Amino acid sequence: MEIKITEVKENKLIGRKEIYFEIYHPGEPTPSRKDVKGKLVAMLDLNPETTVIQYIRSYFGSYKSKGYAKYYYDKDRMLYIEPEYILIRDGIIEKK
Amino acid sequence: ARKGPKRHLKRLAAPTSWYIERKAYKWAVRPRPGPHNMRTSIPLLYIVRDYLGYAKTAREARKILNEGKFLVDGRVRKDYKFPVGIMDVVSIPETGEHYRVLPNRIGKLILHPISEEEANIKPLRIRNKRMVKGAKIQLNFHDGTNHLIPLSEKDNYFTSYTVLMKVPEREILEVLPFEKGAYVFVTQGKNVARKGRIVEIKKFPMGWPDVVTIEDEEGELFDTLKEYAFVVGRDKPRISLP
Amino acid sequence: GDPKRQRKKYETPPHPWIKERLDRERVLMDKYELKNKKELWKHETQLKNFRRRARRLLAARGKQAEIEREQLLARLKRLGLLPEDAVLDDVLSLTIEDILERRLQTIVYKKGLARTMRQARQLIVHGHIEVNGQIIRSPSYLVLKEEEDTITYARTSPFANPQHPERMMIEKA
RNA sequence: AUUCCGGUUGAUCCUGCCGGAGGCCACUGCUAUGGGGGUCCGACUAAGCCAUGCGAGUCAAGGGGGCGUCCCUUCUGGGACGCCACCGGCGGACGGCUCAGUAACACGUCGGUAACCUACCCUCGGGAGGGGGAUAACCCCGGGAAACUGGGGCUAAUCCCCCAUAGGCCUGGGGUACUGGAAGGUCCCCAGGCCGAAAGGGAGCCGUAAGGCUCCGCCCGAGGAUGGGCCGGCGGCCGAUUAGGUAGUUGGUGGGGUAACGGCCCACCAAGCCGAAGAUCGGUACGGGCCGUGAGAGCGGGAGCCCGGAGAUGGACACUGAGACACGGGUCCAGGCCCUACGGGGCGCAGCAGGCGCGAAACCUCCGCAAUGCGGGAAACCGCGACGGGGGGACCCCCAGUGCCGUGCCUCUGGCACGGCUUUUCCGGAGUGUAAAAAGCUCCGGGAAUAAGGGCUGGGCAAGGCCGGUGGCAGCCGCCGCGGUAAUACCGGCGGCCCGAGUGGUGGCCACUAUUAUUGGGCCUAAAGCGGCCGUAGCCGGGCCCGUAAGUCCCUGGCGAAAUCCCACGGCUCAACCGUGGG
Ligand SMILES: [Mg+2]
Ligand SMILES: [Mg+2]
Ligand SMILES: [Mg+2]
Ligand SMILES: [Mg+2]
Ligand SMILES: [Mg+2]
Ligand SMILES: [Mg+2]
Ligand SMILES: [Mg+2]
Ligand SMILES: [Mg+2]
Ligand SMILES: [Mg+2]
Ligand SMILES: [Mg+2]
Ligand SMILES: [Mg+2]
Ligand SMILES: [Mg+2]
Ligand SMILES: [Mg+2]
Ligand SMILES: [Mg+2]
Ligand SMILES: [Mg+2]
Ligand SMILES: [Mg+2]
Ligand SMILES: [Mg+2]
Ligand SMILES: [Mg+2]
Ligand SMILES: [Mg+2]
Ligand SMILES: [Mg+2]
Ligand SMILES: [Mg+2]
Ligand SMILES: [Mg+2]
Ligand SMILES: [Mg+2]
Ligand SMILES: [Mg+2]
Ligand SMILES: [Mg+2]
Ligand SMILES: [Mg+2]
Ligand SMILES: [Mg+2]
Ligand SMILES: [Mg+2]
Ligand SMILES: [Mg+2]
Ligand SMILES: [Mg+2]
Ligand SMILES: [Mg+2]
Ligand SMILES: [Mg+2]
Repeated sequence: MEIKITEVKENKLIGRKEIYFEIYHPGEPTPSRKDVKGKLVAMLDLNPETTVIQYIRSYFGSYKSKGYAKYYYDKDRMLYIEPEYILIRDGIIEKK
Repeated sequence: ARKGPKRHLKRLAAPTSWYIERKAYKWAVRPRPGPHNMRTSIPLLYIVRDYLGYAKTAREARKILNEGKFLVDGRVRKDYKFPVGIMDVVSIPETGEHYRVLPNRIGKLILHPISEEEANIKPLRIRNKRMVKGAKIQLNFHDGTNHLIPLSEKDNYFTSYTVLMKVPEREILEVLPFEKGAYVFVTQGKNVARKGRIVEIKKFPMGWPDVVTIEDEEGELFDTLKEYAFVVGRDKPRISLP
Repeated sequence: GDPKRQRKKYETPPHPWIKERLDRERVLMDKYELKNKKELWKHETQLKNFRRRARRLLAARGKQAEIEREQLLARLKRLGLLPEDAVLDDVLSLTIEDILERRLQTIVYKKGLARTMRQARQLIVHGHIEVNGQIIRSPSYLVLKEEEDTITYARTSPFANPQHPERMMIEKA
């Protein structure tokens, strides 16, 4: 898979950066969240503990997928802002 | 409403001046009573969430508001139902930006970027004027607010004049009269968002409102209601307008 | 009153058994390998609507009429149904055969990607054809002129290999 | 597509009605592979009756308590921490459901209120001084079959009550500061009265303390905002085998009452008020945006979504509150029904599911507050059958499948035999998707495998002059017409035609229909000119000159919500659908 960064925007009020990206992958399954996160943190030099993937979406007859992720500068701000379900679904925390 | 006030608002019945997707959901925010009226303002949640995009959901928009990050006319506003209207200034100091709320050529509300210096002043059209106890004068403005002046000043203010006010201190610094040759900006009606100079003023019997003729820059003359014509300068604008 | 109801996009014949119309429509159905009458009727309706807009715009005048007049011409040349220097009167000489030639099934057969109309339909339905980098599985899709020449085999298809047995038989024609 | 075709005679041309051919809606026979989108599903009969669960809460930063884990000392305690209920505050008048009543200022539209109310919110100008009081919780004792409910003890508040000041309202006499088109309005000065505020409360730090420094709060006045009340002009059904109707009726004067104007209600004085341009009475019905159909002019409908109105088994009437004479609050009568230890006590799903009854006619007693919003809270948050997510259903619309290619043979359309190909769909897996699941989407392994019906076959009207039965019997027939032993028309076989995941039957509206006629019909002989004439209203009215500007034409201000309709561009693979602009 080949990843292309479309936009990186700064949100100082929330204290995060919001990242939109595309993945090109003809003849392959939709990439997993773990692989995308590893590639993204390598590509941008992020602490992976505060990197959350909002979504990965595939389309009808396409060889590429579109994705959205967020990166917080502070762990406590992430736990205070983000909903519980997305942090569990991303393996950041454990479901009780 | 069979027995009491309405507290809800369907999206399909929302005001026509908002930028809102009318079929995406069932409900819209019912704005709280406040400064402007329903036809000339919009709740602050749509500014934070829908217009600027600083938040994705209502819950995190409320957390941004409660921490005190948004200023309206120089004052902290935390209520997500607060109405924001024509000629207000929206300020974000943590990002250092400022906007003036103004209507479109189609009659919809938009945000016009301005300088930091110009953000200190708000023009206020004089809607009504009255005597008050102690024999003083109360001025009632277009955004619902009020000011007091002494009886010696009674000849320097009349209805339809504009007062430039320093906010949030609320101190007068200039009075702009309504007369021929003044510069005006239209705020409602078919000719909304057009601007120019005053040529003539006409009156009628039995309480029908009075009408004004205005010459634009390219030299065309058009008419509108007098109360739709908002004075903004002497012969040049005193604020930045698109 | 009553809320909106979604309406059919095609019109049915005023009489089901007229000999001349039956013969004409049977010839068209055989030639373009359409699946049923309603499909054909759909395209007929499209043509009628075009003509009805031209008839109304000829007898109109004013400012919105001109904008509509140029929009109709622009759309017709974007679909490839008129040349670049056509005028409004040319709208009234369009035939049903002009529209059917723009079907993705027909265009796939015309370019030589299949040997027969039926094979072109199966190639489209099974997902072997890409249009400007996108896979589309509707044989009735009307192809714009600007994307007509970027129509190929899908890059993940078995047919995207010049040594495939079925592709060589297609090329032998 | 601005359309015709069959039927009155031995044969002909007319008038005229019936039938055929199209679209949409409700019930229904037979038959069904996949997906997507949407404002679809107990409205028609019964606004009939309802078992069970759920559909409205929230605040510990308003206040005294109960109990638990720990820290300092503890005889005793003080702290911190975390649950419980109670007092107290705000909300419960919105949202949701249905269309019974109503022919009316109910609704649409333009205006008015100088004749009015408004808790929550915004701005500005000011204020927070002094006193008193009970009571829930808690402990003692209880009653009653239960629903409920009694006496004694003790206690706090942002609970309750007083005093003062500010303030408010009425009337009389002056002055003219304001708005407005116009002052029974606003402002200033005297005078006689009546009504009459407030919580400096709470939380956190700097405080050795003294006191600051923030946040959330309390009361009065002026204006706005928000939500309403009231009024006027204009507009939109059927009946004369309903012609006269009204007597607080219509107006006036003087009062009462109301938030407020008003015969809204009284006392007194007059005779008015409506009506053949259809009063009154009777019939039917919630109004509009819109929807079906038609070349258009028109004709028909107004369940589903939005805005307005009304109702909570039928008929009456009140308490609290800013707002109700209140669907999940109170009272009486009427009519059903449930529990009783027989003394008594309770209940109406036209909320979501679910049951019975009625009928031709309509679904799961599921999951979630993650999104959109509402109420409460300083906030993090909490609740919500609203809303969101799925389950059932030939609801509507959009896009597909039930194979493809080559070479041979046949009756050459299509069927069969060989050789090869593909995997939409199907079966089993990984990822993504989701609040969690399911669908959907990207990949991998298997394999043409897993997938066609309904109606019709004499003319109208596309399609057989073939075969076997029956024999005016049975049967068919929208209409015209078939069947009486040699039936192209009934029943069946084989063929053929139309449409196709659909295709037929029954009932309704529009078209057909210039069989309702303004556009646009008829009345000598076919339905149809009053037996004749005079004249009231109404409609229709001769030529010229001058004036006006109501009708009429042109230009320009303020309006006629959104959704729905047409066009271009853009986002879901295209489309249906959704967004941005123009109309
Ligand atoms: Mg006025
Ligand atoms: Mg209705
Ligand atoms: Mg005869
Ligand atoms: Mg007929
Ligand atoms: Mg019922
Ligand atoms: Mg209630
Ligand atoms: Mg209610
Ligand atoms: Mg009546
Ligand atoms: Mg009215
Ligand atoms: Mg009327
Ligand atoms: Mg007092
Ligand atoms: Mg009076
Ligand atoms: Mg009714
Ligand atoms: Mg009606
Ligand atoms: Mg319904
Ligand atoms: Mg009932
Ligand atoms: Mg049904
Ligand atoms: Mg049910
Ligand atoms: Mg709050
Ligand atoms: Mg024939
Ligand atoms: Mg029949
Ligand atoms: Mg025979
Ligand atoms: Mg037969
Ligand atoms: Mg006739
Ligand atoms: Mg006669
Ligand atoms: Mg006469
Ligand atoms: Mg004359
Ligand atoms: Mg005129
Ligand atoms: Mg509209
Ligand atoms: Mg696209
Ligand atoms: Mg498109
Ligand atoms: Mg739209």
